[PDB]
Amino acid sequence: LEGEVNKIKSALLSTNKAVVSLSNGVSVLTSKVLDLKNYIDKQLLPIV
Amino acid sequence: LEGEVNKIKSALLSTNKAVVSLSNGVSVLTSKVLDLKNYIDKQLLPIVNK
Amino acid sequence: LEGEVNKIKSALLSTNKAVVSLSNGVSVLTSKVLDLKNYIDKQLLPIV
Amino acid sequence: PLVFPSDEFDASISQVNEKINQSLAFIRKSDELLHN
Amino acid sequence: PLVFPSDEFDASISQVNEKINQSLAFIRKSDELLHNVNAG
Amino acid sequence: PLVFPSDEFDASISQVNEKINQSLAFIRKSDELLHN
Repeated sequence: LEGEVNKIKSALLSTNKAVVSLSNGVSVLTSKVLDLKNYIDKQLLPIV
Repeated sequence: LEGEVNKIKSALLSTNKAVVSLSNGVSVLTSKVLDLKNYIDKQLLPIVNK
Repeated sequence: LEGEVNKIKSALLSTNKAVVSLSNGVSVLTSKVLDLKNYIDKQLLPIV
Repeated sequence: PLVFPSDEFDASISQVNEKINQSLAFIRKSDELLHN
Repeated sequence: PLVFPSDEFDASISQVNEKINQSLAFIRKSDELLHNVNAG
Repeated sequence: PLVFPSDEFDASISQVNEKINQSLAFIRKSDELLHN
């Protein structure tokens, strides 16, 4: 039991890193979507 | 171990909220991306064309 | 305490499936954002 | 005339929401067990 | 003047980032508690 | 002239896919432990 939970504690730790990783992913993706919107607004439109 | 089977419980609960939050964040990001696509498709292209 | 730990293990297993489900969704969203960028670059710009 | 691939695009965005939904459903089942 | 729905777009994007942060704040708390359970 | 900042955009999208795969890996280990 010390062990069955032991794995669980370490398992939750790895699950937490997964979320931090996906978050960093979503964070970069968000900046790119913002880049597109800014590109269309400030670059493309004025010329369209 | 008792008081530790409960700690892990409170931690998982926080981890679950972490996922709910990120999920809502992605949900809104998804709708903005669709927005971009619709703008190009229904607003930009028609002018870039006629 | 057995099941207490056996409940938590089952929850964590659902949570993990939650993170995988979200990751797959972000993966797809990422390819569509790439698609938008390639459309603007390869198809739209050359004509503006 | 340019033609945006706007039908497969909608379909893809639709599957993204389904996965976001599945994600939430799984966390719902996780919180349930924990509350039980 | 076509006009890109910019103000609303930035608002949503700001909402996305605010959610990413709250997500990481929840994870920080989960970790804090897990490093409180026992040892390495 | 119009010059899309393409190479940076592509590198960032690859960084995103990298973070996604890392994520799946951390989960793959959490599941492993659980099944042990």
